[PDB]
Amino acid sequence: GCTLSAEDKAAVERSKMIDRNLREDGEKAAREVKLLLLGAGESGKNTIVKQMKITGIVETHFTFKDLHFKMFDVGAQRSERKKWIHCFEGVTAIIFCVALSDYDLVLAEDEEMNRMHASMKLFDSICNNKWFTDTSIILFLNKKDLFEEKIKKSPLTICYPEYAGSNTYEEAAAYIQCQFEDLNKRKDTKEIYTHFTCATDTKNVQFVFDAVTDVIIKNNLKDCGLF
Amino acid sequence: TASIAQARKLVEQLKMEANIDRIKVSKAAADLMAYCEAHAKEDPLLTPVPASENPFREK
Amino acid sequence: DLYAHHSTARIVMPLHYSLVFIIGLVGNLLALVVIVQNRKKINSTTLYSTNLVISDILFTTALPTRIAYYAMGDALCRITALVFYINTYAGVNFMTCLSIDRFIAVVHPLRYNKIKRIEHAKGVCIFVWILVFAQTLPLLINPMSKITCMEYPNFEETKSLPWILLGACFIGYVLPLIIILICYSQICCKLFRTAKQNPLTEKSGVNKKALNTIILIIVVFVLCFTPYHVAIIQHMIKKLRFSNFLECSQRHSFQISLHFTVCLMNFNCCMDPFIYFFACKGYK
Amino acid sequence: SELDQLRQEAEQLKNQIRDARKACADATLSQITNNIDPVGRIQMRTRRTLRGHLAKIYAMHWGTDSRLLVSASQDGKLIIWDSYTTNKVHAIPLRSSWVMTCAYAPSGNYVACGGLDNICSIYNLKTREGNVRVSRELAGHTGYLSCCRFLDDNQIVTSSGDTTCALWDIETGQQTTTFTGHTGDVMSLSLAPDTRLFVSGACDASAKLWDVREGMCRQTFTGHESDINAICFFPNGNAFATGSDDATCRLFDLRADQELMTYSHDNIICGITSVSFSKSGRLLLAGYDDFNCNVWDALKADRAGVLAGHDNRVSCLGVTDDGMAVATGSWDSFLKIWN
Amino acid sequence: VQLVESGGGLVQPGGSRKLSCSASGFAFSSFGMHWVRQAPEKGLEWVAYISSGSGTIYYADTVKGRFTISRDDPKNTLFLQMTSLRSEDTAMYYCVRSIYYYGSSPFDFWGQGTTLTVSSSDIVMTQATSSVPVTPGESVSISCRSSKSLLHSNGNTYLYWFLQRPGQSPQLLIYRMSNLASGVPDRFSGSGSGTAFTLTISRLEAEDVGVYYCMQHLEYPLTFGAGTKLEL
Ligand SMILES: C[C@H](CCCC(C)(C)O)[C@H]1CC[C@H]2[C@@H]3[C@H](O)C=C4C[C@@H](O)CC[C@]4(C)[C@H]3CC[C@]12C
Repeated sequence: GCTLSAEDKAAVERSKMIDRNLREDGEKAAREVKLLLLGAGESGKNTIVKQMKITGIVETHFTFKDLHFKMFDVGAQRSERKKWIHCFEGVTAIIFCVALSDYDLVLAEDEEMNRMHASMKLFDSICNNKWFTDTSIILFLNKKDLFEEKIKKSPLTICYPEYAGSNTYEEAAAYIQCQFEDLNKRKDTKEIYTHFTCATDTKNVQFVFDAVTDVIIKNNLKDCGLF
Repeated sequence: TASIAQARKLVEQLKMEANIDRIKVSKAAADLMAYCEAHAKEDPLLTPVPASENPFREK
Repeated sequence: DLYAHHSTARIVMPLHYSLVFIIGLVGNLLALVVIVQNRKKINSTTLYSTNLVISDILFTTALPTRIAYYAMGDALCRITALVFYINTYAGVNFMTCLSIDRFIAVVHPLRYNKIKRIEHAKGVCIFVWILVFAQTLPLLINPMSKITCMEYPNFEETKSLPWILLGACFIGYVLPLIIILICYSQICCKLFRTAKQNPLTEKSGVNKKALNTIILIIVVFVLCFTPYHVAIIQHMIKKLRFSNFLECSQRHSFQISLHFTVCLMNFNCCMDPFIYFFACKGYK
Repeated sequence: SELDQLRQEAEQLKNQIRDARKACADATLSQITNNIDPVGRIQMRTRRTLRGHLAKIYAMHWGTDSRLLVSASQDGKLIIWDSYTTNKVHAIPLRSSWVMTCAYAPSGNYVACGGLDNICSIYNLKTREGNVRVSRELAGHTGYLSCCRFLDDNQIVTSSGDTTCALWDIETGQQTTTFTGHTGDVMSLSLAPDTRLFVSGACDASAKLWDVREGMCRQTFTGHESDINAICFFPNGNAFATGSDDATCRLFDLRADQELMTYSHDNIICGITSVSFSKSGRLLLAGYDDFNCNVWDALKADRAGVLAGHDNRVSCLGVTDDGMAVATGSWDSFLKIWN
Repeated sequence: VQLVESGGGLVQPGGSRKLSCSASGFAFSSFGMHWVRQAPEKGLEWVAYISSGSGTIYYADTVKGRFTISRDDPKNTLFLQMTSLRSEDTAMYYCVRSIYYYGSSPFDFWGQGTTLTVSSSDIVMTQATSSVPVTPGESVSISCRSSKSLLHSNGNTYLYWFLQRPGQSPQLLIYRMSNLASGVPDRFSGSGSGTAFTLTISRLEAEDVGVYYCMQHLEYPLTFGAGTKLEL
């Protein structure tokens, strides 16, 4: 009838069972959230991982409100970024940790460059990347508690010589957030959520959950065609 | 210091790479062309085989 | 004289129907090419949208033969009566099942990714196609003899129509209407619930566009399909309460009403690609 | 100073090497292959389409029997196919879904993989339990492991993104030789047919011919203008073609020590991801970023054909040891076997 | 790898029983399993088959309707439930592991078998002789003739050579007429074509004495042979 021998039919049975297992595993994987965790060196990524109840890629799993998140920290991967970022093309969100006080600090051997300029250079390189044309970004301006002391001591004229505001935390934070979000060149295809954190801020996971729920519903409305 | 050893390694590597007997491009190209010619009869992608010998067309 | 208004009809009807045909052609071939060019989208909603635009394209090809009897002639009419009357209703079920898809994609997305695959989508497409096939088949095996080819009075006889046309209108319009309203009401309710819950959804306002598009689809479907079917059901219930018949004024006004509302029931095909272009954001 | 002295010595040596290379180019390959008849047109049709992956397929490798395939995808899955009947013989779940390479052993017993975790996993296929266990996990690289090739059932040659390649003994798990000398990220390997030499191309516009026995960089070839993403040896082991990120393949020669041929087309500006010769070496198949694979007449630099059946960027290619078929993996989660 | 059967003993004719094959030491959920019985003297006869999951279930026509196979994957257990036994079912029953893919080695492991005593078209395969005398050190040749051409169209011939040592379960020796099984010394070789097959053994040992069976895997029911015996 089908000209297949007995072993051929049994091999096709094995193939179909493998297909079933692949489909079930893919369905299990598609219901998880994948967050790529980026940022400059010593921006407070490890602080964020400690806050959220948790060599090569450091992959951290955690559940919250019946939603499983997998956070991929790639700061340990010291190679050409443009050679492996394209494998993170299908993540749902890019968490981006930026230190706030770091506007008045320099890390690397290059002592002339203020490291906030390097941080927002990295932000501009990631946000406007051709692989992340529609992958939403979740900013995390860390250590806002230590930012106030540096505001009292040293204004934004060091990092931003074009500073117009006063030496108050609210105006400075708003200006920094505006400067960051204006680096987006894809404002229609991609949203940028911003949140000010600290060491004791336990509302971080709540903000991540809200932003991820927004991105998932927007993706579903895009697949429906409604959006 | 540190860079002196790296420069020494690079110079020794280039010393090892400078002393190689290179044949003319004529002879190497002729060998490549002769290999491509002598095995043309045994290339299924180059010379298409009948559908009876193709194990992918038997359905 | 049930065709006394042939003086004004030969003015209004052909210009309008030709406008319908040209707008449908230009807005549907463009939609088809921007769908097949975007070959990355291979989900079930893509399949239903393709089936819908193919059905409406076939209707636009079906229109220039039916436009013949609008000015003052073989049995070919009957065959045309097939390719006309399937396509619009071939639209309807699609406009239903697609909506179901959208509902099951937004509220219960896990079951959407589980059971609502490409395989089940193709299966239910073939199911819908054969379901409309079997229902429109008896129209092919009926002659439409004379002076006017597509004459519903020559078609109609009180033997079996008054109870099969009500059921046909029911299964064609009333159940799809209820399904569309249920699905889109659930979608809107879930979007409102999310807007109440998440602050970032209320801030960014991603759901307002979806709300506008949903209310637009609902109002265009209702305004397009309601008058024809409510005229049919109203005439059936009037036949019930008025058992006899007068072809001077009552049936004449019924003919004018039906010939009027079929304009909108086919005009749906003009607004449908505009719905597709308004719904999707970046392809317009 | 001593630093400037050594640098001037190195520059004099580079000038001597360039002068010796120019002293051998008495003719060009396009001048010797002028009277040979052209290949003609090559229309190859998709014979098989292997579905089952749910994400980008990043690498593949034919078995030595020209029938079985291994294909690794960032679904997290390494599937072993029977290419004659499209049956999935095996499906192996990886511990880290960020795989970028795979290799099928030349005996058929083992299968390697690795990726953005700096660890090469050796899976055993033929066990008494019918299962597929992790026979070994070779660790020691400090960058992403870009390519991987079985030298034998006991020795393997890896190349990672920390500017180095290594030769592992699988039975113990230690680097018996570390090939260093590159300055950019190493992206591809290609063992010689006589399995005593191998070439590696970096993100430095440089390929290097290493001797696998001693561990010394025998020769260094430059000429590209961007990163090198794929290398394959010519079937006799005396030439190799490198595909680069500047939309250019280049055929280099080992004995002549020079670049022989440049395969480029003005309508092509997309980077190359995969290179593989045919069985006779007359065809050079190159997978591009513009969603198709071009088939070049390797002796005339003409473009003999196009394979344009994919929807996304074309990842690793493969030509069977029989030369019967050409398998093409891509980012749209489908393999396509052409003939 | 271990398969242990249990549930034998003495049964009255017309009764019922349930044989249980407990598996230990392999991925039981992925192996097709067979029940193969052997009469007190008559040689092996295939009984029943259960697939990798719980797919196709085949039965020998002589036991269709009376027997049924259950399979518990989470407990690694096979079940042959027998109803209305006859005096033809008194036999030793072997649980047989077999996995099917490209290049696989089916029928490779046989359980120890349990004894069930009961109180009081088809590819027939013929082995030429019932017994041939041997001396340790000389090459021998065993023949097996099929009734139908075992050479399938896809290139494979589907004949299997098994050896049963005295008082043990028969192990696999050759699968698909050429391929040795893993763990078999390279003294045995298989050859032949169509409906004529030969197993040629090199220098014999005291462990090569036994009974050699041939089987065909084209279509169910899988029909064993008579069983050529060797004597020292
Ligand atoms: C052709 C006639 C008279 C109309 C005369 C004019 C000139 C207006 O066309 C119209 C009148 C009512 C129509 C049906 C009605 O819509 C219910 C559906 C169910 C659906 O599944 C399949 C199509 C079907 C049966 C319609 C077929 C055709 C019908 C009979």
